[PDB]
Amino acid sequence: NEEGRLIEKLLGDYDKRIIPAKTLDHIIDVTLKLTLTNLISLNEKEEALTTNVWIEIQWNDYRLSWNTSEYEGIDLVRIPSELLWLPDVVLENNVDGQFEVAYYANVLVYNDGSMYWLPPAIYRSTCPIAVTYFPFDWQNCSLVFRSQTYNAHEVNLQLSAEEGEAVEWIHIDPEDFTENGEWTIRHRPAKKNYNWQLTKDDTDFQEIIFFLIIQRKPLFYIINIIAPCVLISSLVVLVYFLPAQAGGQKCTLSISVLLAQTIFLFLIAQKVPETSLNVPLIGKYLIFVMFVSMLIVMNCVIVLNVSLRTPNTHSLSEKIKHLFLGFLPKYLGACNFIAKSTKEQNDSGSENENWVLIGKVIDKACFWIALLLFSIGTLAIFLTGHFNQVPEFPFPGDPRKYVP
Amino acid sequence: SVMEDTLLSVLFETYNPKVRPAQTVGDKVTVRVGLTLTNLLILNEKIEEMTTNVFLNLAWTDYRLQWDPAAYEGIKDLRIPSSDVWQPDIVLMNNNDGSFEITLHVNVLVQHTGAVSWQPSAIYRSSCTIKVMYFPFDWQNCTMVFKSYTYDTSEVTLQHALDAKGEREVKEIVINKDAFTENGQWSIEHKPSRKNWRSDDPSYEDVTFYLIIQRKPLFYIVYTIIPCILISILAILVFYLPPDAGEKMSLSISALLAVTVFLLLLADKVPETSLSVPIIIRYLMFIMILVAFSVILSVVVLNLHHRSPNTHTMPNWIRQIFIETLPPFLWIQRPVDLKEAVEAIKYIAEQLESASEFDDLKKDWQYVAMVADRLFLYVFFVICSIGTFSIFLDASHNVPPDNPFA
Amino acid sequence: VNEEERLINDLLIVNKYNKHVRPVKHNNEVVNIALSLTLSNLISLKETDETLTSNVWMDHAWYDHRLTWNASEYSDISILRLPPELVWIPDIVLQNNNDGQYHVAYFCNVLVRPNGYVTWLPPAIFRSSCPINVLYFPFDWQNCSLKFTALNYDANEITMDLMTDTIDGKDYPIEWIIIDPEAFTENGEWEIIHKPAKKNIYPDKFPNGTNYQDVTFYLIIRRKPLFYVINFITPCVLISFLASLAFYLPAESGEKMSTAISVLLAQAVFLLLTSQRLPETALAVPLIGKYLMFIMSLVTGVIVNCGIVLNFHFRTPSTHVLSTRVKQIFLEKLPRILHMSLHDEIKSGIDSTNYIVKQIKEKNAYDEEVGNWNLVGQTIDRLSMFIITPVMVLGTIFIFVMGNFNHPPAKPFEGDPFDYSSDHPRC
Amino acid sequence: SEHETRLVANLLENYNKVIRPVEHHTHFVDITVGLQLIQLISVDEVNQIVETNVRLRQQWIDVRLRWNPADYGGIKKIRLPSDDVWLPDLVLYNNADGDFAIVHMTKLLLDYTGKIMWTPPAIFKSYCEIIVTHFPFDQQNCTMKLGIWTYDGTKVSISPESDRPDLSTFMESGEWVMKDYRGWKHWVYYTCCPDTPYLDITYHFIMQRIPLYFVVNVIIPCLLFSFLTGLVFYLPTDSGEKMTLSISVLLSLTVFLLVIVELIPSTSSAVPLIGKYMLFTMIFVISSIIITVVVINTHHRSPSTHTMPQWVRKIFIDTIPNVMFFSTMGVKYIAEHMKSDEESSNAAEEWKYVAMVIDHILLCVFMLICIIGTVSVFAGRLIEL
Amino acid sequence: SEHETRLVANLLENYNKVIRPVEHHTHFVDITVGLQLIQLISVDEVNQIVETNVRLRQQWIDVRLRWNPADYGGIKKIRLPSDDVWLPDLVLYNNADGDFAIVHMTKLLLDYTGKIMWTPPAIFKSYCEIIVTHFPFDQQNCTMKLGIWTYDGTKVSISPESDRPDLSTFMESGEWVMKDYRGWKHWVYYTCCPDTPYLDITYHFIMQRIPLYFVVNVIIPCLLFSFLTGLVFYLPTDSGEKMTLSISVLLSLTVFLLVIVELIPSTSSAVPLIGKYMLFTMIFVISSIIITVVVINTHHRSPSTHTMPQWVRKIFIDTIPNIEGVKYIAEHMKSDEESSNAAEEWKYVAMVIDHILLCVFMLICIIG
Ligand SMILES: *[C@@H]1O[C@H](CO)[C@@H](O)[C@H](O)[C@H]1NC(C)=O
Ligand SMILES: C[N+](C)(C)CCOC(N)=O
Ligand SMILES: C[N+](C)(C)CCOC(N)=O
Repeated sequence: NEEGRLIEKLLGDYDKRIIPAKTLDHIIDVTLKLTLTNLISLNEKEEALTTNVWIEIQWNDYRLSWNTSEYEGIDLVRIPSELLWLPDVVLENNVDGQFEVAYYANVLVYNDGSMYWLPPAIYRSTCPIAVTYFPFDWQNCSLVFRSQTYNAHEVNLQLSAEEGEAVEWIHIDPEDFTENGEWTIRHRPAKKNYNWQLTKDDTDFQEIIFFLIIQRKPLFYIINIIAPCVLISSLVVLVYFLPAQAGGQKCTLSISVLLAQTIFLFLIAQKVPETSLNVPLIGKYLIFVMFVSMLIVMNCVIVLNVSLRTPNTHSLSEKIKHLFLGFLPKYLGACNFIAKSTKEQNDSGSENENWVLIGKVIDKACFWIALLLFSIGTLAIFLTGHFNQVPEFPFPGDPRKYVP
Repeated sequence: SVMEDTLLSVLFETYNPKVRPAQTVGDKVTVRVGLTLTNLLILNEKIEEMTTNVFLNLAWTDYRLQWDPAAYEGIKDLRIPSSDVWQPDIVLMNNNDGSFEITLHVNVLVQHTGAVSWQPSAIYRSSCTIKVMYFPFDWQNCTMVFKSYTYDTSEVTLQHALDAKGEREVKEIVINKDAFTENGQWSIEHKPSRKNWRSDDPSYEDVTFYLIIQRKPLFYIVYTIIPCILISILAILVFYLPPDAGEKMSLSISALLAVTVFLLLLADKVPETSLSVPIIIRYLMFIMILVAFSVILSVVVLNLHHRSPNTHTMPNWIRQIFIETLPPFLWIQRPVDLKEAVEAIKYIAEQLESASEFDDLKKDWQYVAMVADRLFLYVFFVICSIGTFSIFLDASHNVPPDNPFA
Repeated sequence: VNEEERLINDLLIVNKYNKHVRPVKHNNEVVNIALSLTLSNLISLKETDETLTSNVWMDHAWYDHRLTWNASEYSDISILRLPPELVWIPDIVLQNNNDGQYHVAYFCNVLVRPNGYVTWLPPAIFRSSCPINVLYFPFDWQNCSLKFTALNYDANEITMDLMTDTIDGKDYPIEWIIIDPEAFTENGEWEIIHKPAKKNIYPDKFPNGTNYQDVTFYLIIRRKPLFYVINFITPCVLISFLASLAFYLPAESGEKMSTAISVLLAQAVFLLLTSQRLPETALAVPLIGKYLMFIMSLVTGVIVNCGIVLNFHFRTPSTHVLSTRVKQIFLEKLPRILHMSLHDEIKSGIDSTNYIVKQIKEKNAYDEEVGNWNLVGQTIDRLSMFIITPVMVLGTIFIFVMGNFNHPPAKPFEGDPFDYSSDHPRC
Repeated sequence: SEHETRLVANLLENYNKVIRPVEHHTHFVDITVGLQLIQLISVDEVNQIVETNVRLRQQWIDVRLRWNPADYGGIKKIRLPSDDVWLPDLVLYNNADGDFAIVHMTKLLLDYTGKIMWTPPAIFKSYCEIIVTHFPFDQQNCTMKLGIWTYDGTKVSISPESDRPDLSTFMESGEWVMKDYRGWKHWVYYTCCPDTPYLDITYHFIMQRIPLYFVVNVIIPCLLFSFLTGLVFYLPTDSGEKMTLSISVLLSLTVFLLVIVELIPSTSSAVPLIGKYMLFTMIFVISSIIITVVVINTHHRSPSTHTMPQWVRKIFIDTIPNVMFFSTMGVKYIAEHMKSDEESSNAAEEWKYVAMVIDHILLCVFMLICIIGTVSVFAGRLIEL
Repeated sequence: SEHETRLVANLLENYNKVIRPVEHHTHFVDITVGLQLIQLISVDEVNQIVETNVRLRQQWIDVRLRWNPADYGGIKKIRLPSDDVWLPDLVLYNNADGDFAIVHMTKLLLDYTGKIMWTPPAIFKSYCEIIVTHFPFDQQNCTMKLGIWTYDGTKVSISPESDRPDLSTFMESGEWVMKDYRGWKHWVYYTCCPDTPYLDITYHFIMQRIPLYFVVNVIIPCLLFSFLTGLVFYLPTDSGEKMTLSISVLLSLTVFLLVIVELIPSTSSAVPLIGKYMLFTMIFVISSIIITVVVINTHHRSPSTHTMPQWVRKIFIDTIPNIEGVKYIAEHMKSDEESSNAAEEWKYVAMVIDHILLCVFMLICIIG
């Protein structure tokens, strides 16, 4: 095998601790190309994005150059990466301590010194979760690659080119790509970025950022959380048709609705990050419906108080009686002692009937008010959750699309 | 210079740790394998994995590590780094995680006759299949399988470790009286050891150490069984409550909710394997069915109580069964201008008489309801008592065998 | 130039230092390793996992005659710092640990003096396994241990022993865990009552087996229960009082059972939340758990009694008779003891009036019977209250006083009169 | 052994582990790869990961390691550390947790003809997309894709040992049953290297979940609460406690919905049958509660302010024959007042009667709906054959 | 380059990384140490552990690693790997779960004058005793204590780079905001080594929690239930549903108290103000339940067996508000009227008590 002689010739006077600069002031052009195989997950609690990628780092090492005529026309050999100098390209925005790649595959080196390294990696990048429109939200995550050791006077990070066109995207490979399910990739641009707060000798002056703009598919959440929550919260307006005559259990129904809404709030908290910069849209809806339910509990207490008033404890003045009976509903739509006892009980019965009529009028009016309020709130919340789509362009000011 | 340094220099001048110590081609290195359990850490039933702290008492003979103590100032034994000598890859093939080899790698002891003895310590997460029946009154049988990963019967011969004296051979897990802490949840009923062979391939041999451990069922009795017994008592009490007091549902469905909460908070203590249903979960199923039927029969009793002759007419068979047939058995025996004024009194007297007959019919319906309520009370009491007693009796009958069957 | 390079080259290279040989002049001689522990921070004690996670500094001291030099011959080198991978170190390991961490976390350099004295102070994060005694939880004190052993050599080759300090010319063993005031953070949940240290020798074993000697550091730590008291005990007692006084609710209102049932549900909730904050061990039932079991049983009895009262209240003469004994007991005796506070047409009309009066009389008799039943029910309610509330209060007081009286022993060991305190060295 | 010591010294003298074992660089190394599944450690549905304990047996011929047994005392097989010889670099393409390749690096058997037989262990925590449509009565088909990473098919060839992975010593899962398992070999062209095909082998397993645990722990209580919702109509509205039963069952179903949500993945590819059954049951409960409030309102409907229409009287008086059950097929002012009271009482009794009739009709229709709904939801997948 | 190859070969041919980089053993190798926070990964309150991502900048002069650029083709920087030169052993004394020292071992910049700058990253999981007195409005001040752990003041003489750690590239946490941050240098004497002062630097960060998440998830429902506490009194006792409402509110408050307990650590140093307020609300709920039971019993207190006290009928009624033709029915009607009047007086007493309790609750809400 001539590869043995070739490799023992190449790695003879070679050490991996020295950047292969031809002369003084010679910048090594290191170019990157990401390939997303599977968007494994977006863990909201840790605000982490776990992705399976193949990273392609390409450069030139003049020391590892030979003559094919002298080695039976060998123009490509694989050398373990541990035996070669590497540009030390790392993911800067990682949640854990994993900076470099996971596998450290072999490097393909060509006769002219071209170095092609394609290691796979599981990257747990960090990205703040904009939870304002959850679950109808889109997340704008990014992977930032820098050189951990060399600065802009030594290496030159660049995007890969194919036929003069620089690859400005993440290059989803049709052969080995898998959809994530809940997350769909709307945009995937790539861009070289500078800081301008550091001079070009600080190893953080230049970065290469791969942006993943993804959109959550909310059918699962709509079916399993929002729809049950709306259906349960719609029962709080049903309380106004229950009788107030020490039955029907208005308070029990309203309190049970409130408790169910609290359970749904806990369920939401069990799926939403603790970012605390903004309150989730579903969380805002839950708070709104809980407040409405508390107000309806107040209304039930007041109606039970009014409809159970007796002529003893309360006096029904004519100003209130006429107002709540003649105007609003139209807008809304030895026998001597026996006779005295019968009349005195009938008067109390009539007063109780008037009070329950007042209670029913209040029930109708407050039912219409609460129905309108709940419907408007639900429509507003789940219509501003809708009409919230991913921006048409990846970077908003730019007119470029960043697609193959 | 110390004679130990010279002895080490002479001993390892050409020694190669990568070659098996065979005096002649075709010889087998007999490796005695024993186990010393210092602490059975836990037995996680959720992942069916037993983690323990052990010492692996390995012994073999290396003919190259021989010398004459008389020529080295009486050095009869040496303690040398484990990585400088050959060693069998005695690993736990039964490990649940990826850890096969040793954690500690203590120094190996070599005698002047070549007898190498290595006793490295390790933390082993072995894979133990969990028999779900009878939990939490269970008796698990967790095996730890040790063998050379790379050497088969044609190269090494696994044997049982010897005792402190060389004449006796140990066939069981050695538990040091000192440095051993008994687990607060499991008790070691049997700890045998055995050499295992698999037929159809005469190149396989294991040393398997069996831990037959019996669970102490406390923290399960107290925290699940007794509260569920109290809930069952409430479910029985549901029937003695009168239908007129509107709290039969508030008690029965509350008991049902309590049982379901017990289920959902016990779901994180039982294995997810579905070969069978554990005794405690089966008892919870029984209690759920009993309480649900209590709710159904309470609804039936409430429906019977509020029936009226104006709305319902009592069938003949209902009266026959629930008036003069069952109450004897259940001891619920029933104990036993002037012209206008005249017309007014007669009408109200007739209305009172009609109301009295109506009340008599309504009381008949309520009596039927009460008789049915008492019958259901007795039936539920006997059914609950019999079921609970039978379930816990067969749970208590489950004990580990006497002959481990090694 | 620097003389340390020449000194190290002479000590380790010229002399052919072998780090795999005991620092002994000749065999059949022991290398004594002095051992000490310093508790920088008691990180946590997880009862569910039964683990003690502690931050310690583990000091070793010994002699290495090979690492000896003449100070005046090397321009007065007083101390030397050498990496552990270049010199022989005794491998002292924590034998009882839940995770596979036996050695120290960081292998700091070792300090050598011209007489051959070598000292090593590496830090460590140790997760030791100590059983948790939950008998008096949360007013409980735990007794955790850290056992260090030498598994690379037997007692005939190296001899572990406690490090010794010198006060006014007399040397005393440091038989306790050192707590440095400049580096120590109180846990805030556990208070160290006793911190002894012993060198254990097991005569049943042999000196040549590495099971012969141990060095054990004990931490007896008392839990400060204010957090657990405030956040679990007070709400539970307050809720139990509701079931205690549920008897005061009248039977006419259809909410007598509901209060007791809800209190029982709250007690079960507290029980199942407490069960998770303690190990799954069967050695003993927790004090708080036992109290809650007693309270739940009492509340169940209260629910049964309320059901009995309701049954006695709504029974009617149409179905249930009023026996003489029931009256003579409940209507009179118990309330005294408990100090409870024309032509034929007109003839038909007269007969109609007679029937009206007879029906009124029957209704009055029915009303008096149901009133007697209601009074019997109220009497049973008062009796149940006066028999249940005091026993509940007494049980709560007794249980919590017995728990609060649980104090750690004055001495850390039963048979040892000496108190392993830093203020009273034995010398 | 002195003979084996000499042999190992001689073999590992000019041997370079970097270089492939081919005699000529034009040739290729054909590695026979088989995977045996010792144990299915777990199937995490929420994270869509399968943890499996496997042995990745692989055999290949290394010419540089051959020797003559008669020279070295008749030794025909030795064992060498895997770090000393050239090793094929198998990588698990689909991967979520753990390393992509073999990390344990156990010893390997070397035959005197150069036949290396390296069988290292591994734990594959491989990503695999689960179909949650039929939960819990689902079968998951998912794979492990192992391939040579840095070498194309013209320099390193991988070949399956057999048509199916070896499950001779496979521990019974206790939660899944292996309906089928098979490995397929693919020549795939990637965008990196369009002119050379890369070889890989995908071993796919079909695992049918045993549903006994999930059924007992989740499904049975949900059926019980659905039955109770059907029952709630037989309760008389006069006793109260009807709303109590309804809300109790609603809260129970909410808790069980939370429990189920904690189990299944959040993917939206297909709605689980358990999720749609929960939604159906919750809609059932909401409809029961709404029509129950309607029944309660009609029962307590005032006989004075609400005159009973003629059509309701007709319908809910002639419906009873169609249903075969237990239902029925000063001196003057006091008299006048009580006559009016009894007339109003009878008028209210008419409303109570129509409410009872509606309750019976709803009870029948809701029992039928519950039975039909549960059968339609579950028998679709329960009938596998 | 070939010049850099020769330079690296010559620098390390007789270089011993064991020995300190000092010309004379009596001197100290001064080290400038600075911290650069990158992201506050987490603050686990229950375990009191703060996980941060940091970069530890260390600069020192290595005399042996000096060269003349004119000889080696004008080269002035090398960028050597750290595992080849002497490295100061900075140890995080507060470690709670993780490594005490640097484990990444990245490359370091090496100037031609011997100056070395090394900026390794690290994930510090340090111990953080959290003051839980205020919550969820707490302010946490916990430090990172970096020492040298092997040498004393006359050997390495550590020094701080700047008065404050560098936060020029700090990613915003979202859950916490940085109020202040500063590093202090200390000379400490330990029981090990009483005659030699060991140097260290403690960097402390003051983090103010953003309470929006916890406010929404706890305080708002707790405030709703606390407001529902007072609706019991306005609820008539005739309707029932009074004990049900009170008990539901109490159980909700207990559940939220348990949630708060799960959130806060189990330390007994101080009771959280939110926990104290929750306990006080529970006390108020219990008192309201007791008063409600008393009011229910008063409302249902039949006069057939219970007489009406005189002082109650004074205060709560006056001061706080401001032969077959026998007529057997007339006398019983009069007696029933008297009993109904006494029962109505009981109803009025119950209503007055309810209104007084409602006014008390309204005053409490106003003052709160
Ligand atoms: C490469 O080989 C060819 C043919 O042998 C020769 O002409 C050419 O000069 C060689 N180049 C180098 C750089 O060796
Ligand atoms: C095989 N593949 C395409 C997944 C990775 C190839 O990487 C190289 N060529 O080294
Ligand atoms: C001083 N101290 C305790 C922080 C470190 C001690 O380590 C030594 N000097 O060996």
